[PDB]
Amino acid sequence: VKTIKVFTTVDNTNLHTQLVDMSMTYGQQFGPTYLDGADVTKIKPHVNHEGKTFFVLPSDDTLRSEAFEYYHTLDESFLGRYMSALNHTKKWKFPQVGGLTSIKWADNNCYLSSVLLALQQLEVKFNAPALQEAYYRARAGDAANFCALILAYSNKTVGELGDVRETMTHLLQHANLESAKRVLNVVCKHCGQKTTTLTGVEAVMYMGTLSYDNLKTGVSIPCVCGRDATQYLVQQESSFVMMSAPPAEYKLQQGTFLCANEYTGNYQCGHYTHITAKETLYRIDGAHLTKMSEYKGPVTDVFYKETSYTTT
Ligand SMILES: [Zn+2]
Repeated sequence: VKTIKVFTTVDNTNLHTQLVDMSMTYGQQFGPTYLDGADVTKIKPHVNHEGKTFFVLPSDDTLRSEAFEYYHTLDESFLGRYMSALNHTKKWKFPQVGGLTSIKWADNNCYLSSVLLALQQLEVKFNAPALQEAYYRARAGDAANFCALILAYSNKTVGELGDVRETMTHLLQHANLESAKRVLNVVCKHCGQKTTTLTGVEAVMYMGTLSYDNLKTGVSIPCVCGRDATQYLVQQESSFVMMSAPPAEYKLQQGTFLCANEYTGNYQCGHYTHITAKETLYRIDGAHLTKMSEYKGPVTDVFYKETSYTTT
């Protein structure tokens, strides 16, 4: 009975020493097993695997609690879906475009590089160590893990088309937004004044208009009385906000926003590209950069810098 010593893990931090029988496959001893993203379930150990670290599924109490602590998901197929995505994203290219980590086009991933590009420009911290650690590696240029996690957390697979806003919604559920607050003043002609306070993801996102200012000037609201009142922004406490709408012609001017996403083509199969604002306007389209004086185009999401906003 020849054996070699390896480590199993669900989080790449807690390592569990194992003696593996070289007579049997990894799958017979650990269940489904992965090495650096590749499925090694069907193969028997090699000599050179001595001391390597293998991902396995959470199959006992210790692994399940380490997996929850690391991923904060309570979906049991998560790690397998993560690994299956990572088998692809590890073969993607993450070039520096405009000082940011982008993604070379592959597997219909253009919506994902827009997500990735936007997140590097926001001041955001993630509640799940898996996301926080991969986020750090992504901004340094090794974003394969971060992309695969974004897919797994969004219940999307490699090669599916996607929506930036829907993707950001899932990610920000694992962001630390407990201090994020949005105060909306609502008053009907009939029932008087009321203060709605949004927190968390709903404090930083809005669907319906691309303009942060249109939230200050007023949005129409249903009321339990029966009439239509008006609410608007009296207080915002967050490091950013994200304004979204169906694709509409929008002017983007330097100094007035943080970054944005353009969407061209059909709803069934379109093309996202990232617009950011530095010394001039940048368009980041996968690995391709274009600088521009002005911009007017089909925009679906605009991000704005924020800190503390009050009308007291
Ligand atoms: Zn009313």
